[PDB]
Amino acid sequence: MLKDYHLKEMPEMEDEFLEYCAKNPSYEEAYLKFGDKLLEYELLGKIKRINHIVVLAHH
Repeated sequence: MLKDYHLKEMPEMEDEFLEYCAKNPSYEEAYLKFGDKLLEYELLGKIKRINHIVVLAHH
């Protein structure tokens, strides 16, 4: 609609992470860029890691 500037709200972005995880190679970059987001989602069951890199776990 209107022209927005630099002003943006940052509540908690997480679907950004969840679609970035489709870049399975270098899962380490998707961890370290975000932070503890990859750790918790791995322990949860949105993603998993077991092989060498991350796999998606759409349940």
